[PDB]
Amino acid sequence: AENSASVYIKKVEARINEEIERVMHCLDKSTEEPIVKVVERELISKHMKTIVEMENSGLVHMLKNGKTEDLGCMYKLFSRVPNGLKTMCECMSSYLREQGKALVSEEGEGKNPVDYIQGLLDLKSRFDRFLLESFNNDRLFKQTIAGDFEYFLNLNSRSPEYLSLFIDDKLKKGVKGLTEQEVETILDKAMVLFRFMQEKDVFERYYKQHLARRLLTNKSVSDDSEKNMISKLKTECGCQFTSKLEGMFRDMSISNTTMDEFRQHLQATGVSLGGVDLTVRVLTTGYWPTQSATPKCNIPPAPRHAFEIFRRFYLAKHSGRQLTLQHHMGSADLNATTRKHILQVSTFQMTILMLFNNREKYTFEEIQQETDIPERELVRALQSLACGKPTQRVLTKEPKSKEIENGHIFTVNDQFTSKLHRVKIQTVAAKQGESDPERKETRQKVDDDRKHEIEAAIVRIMKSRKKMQHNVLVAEVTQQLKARFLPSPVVIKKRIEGLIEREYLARTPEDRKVYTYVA
Amino acid sequence: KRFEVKKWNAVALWAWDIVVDNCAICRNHIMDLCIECQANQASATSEECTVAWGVCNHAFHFHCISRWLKTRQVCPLDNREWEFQKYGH
Ligand SMILES: [Zn+2]
Ligand SMILES: [Zn+2]
Ligand SMILES: [Zn+2]
Repeated sequence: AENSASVYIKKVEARINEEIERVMHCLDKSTEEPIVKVVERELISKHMKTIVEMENSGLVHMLKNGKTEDLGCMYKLFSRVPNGLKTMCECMSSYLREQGKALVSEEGEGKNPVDYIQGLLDLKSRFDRFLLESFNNDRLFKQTIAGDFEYFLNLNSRSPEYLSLFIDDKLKKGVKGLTEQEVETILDKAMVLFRFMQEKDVFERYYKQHLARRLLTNKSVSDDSEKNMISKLKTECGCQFTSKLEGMFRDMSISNTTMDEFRQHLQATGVSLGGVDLTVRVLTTGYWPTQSATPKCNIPPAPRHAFEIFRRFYLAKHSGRQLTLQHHMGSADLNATTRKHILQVSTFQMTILMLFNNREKYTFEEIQQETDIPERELVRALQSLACGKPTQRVLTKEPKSKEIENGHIFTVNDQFTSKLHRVKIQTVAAKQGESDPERKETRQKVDDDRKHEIEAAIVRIMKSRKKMQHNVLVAEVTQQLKARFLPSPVVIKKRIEGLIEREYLARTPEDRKVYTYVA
Repeated sequence: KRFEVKKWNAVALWAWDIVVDNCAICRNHIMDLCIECQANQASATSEECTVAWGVCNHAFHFHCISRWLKTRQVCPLDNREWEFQKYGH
């Protein structure tokens, strides 16, 4: 009552020290077991409940401000009395839950995922530093913090997505932390944070999407850190999806071999003035998520000739396969022309600009009637070229408005603000919005991925194992997928009974006594 | 002209022998069920039969290729070992 949790610990430590000194110097030889036991049971066992939680700089406040000496002395004092570390870790976990809920709060739009992941990593590093400095690497504290992280991190389904965005931001360019030591430390911290994370399927899917985004754009991002990333993934994930990652890296390798060989062949042929500079790439459908490779749209004449030459070469010297045309990938360099400044089009504005070159003074009807254009990508490209543009506009209009009309004429502005000859319009890859349609479609995709993965596991494992009666093998199949994602009991229960319609371990429900151990 | 394209950085996609008109295993189609499914609704619960894609870019029904995993699995359209790289067309 006369003090608080700040100076009371030093006073009680001094009291214990003087009591033990007196008992060892002024009394008999041993004289200490019952004395120290009863002293502890009176002081610590009574002050433990109230001095760490009530108020006025107890345990939570002395940890929030970052008092290392207070934490160290509390750990060294409460370690003598049993059930002290238990409530210490309980209060620490309660504070961790409160901080996480204050940090993982979803109510409110306009949060930066990279900043959120950076703050979470900073909190984790601060707690680890406090543990190392005060708790002397106690196993109980580490277990409690690991459990607390597992408990509060999986509140929102977008946490692995935000981690993937953060790692993409750190990997795209090492502007912050030019040297390699801090990069290595931050990567180690990131993988440590990912260690206490569930739902690895969405994490891998978004990491692969980020790989596709960063490898199908301007190259020479790091050129060395990919090996470090794959090495860390091997030591963290294993050999489940890392092999496919290096496989799509080999796909990139095959692609660049194709670029150089096609350049050589175009030099050999050199028929039309459409292949001045070709940077074509060749990828496989299985590795990269290019299943939506059918935007059927018109191509500008020089790109038309280039694509025709490439297709003829690929059908002549690479027989046995056919190519598919698409527009939702790649880029281009448009040489405009007082100086000759070269623009940049990401294969979205090429058709509209080519139509403008053929005839100016067009509108929405002109670019929607004689071009065979899709719906959503048309709107996105039109908005990128016209709406929300800074003072470097390359496609202006007379009806200045936010919403898109039908009868609006398109013009072009000089905009000499570009100080170089290579000016690009990077309207794509804007602030991470993660809209509802894309989130829903990727959630459906990952749900189907899990639904096929569980079937693959059950047909790969149960062929060499025993049979189940009611719920025997489901425990094993969930344990094998414990480190992957949630067991989802209802989903697996509904899916295991769908294979009974045909052969290959039909798993008859009525005849569940024995299962068909055949093929 | 006012705007002339200098460089183009397209990406080309390709497949080995998917045969959209026919599953090389079942010879019905790349879509529209398989030999062991027949009726589309029956008792299917959203028709779990999907299209399986391997590292060898060959496409069959997931049911078509699941029956071949028991015996030799060498992707009989080539010598590559069959994998599971994509589900759904
Ligand atoms: Zn088939
Ligand atoms: Zn089927
Ligand atoms: Zn094959």
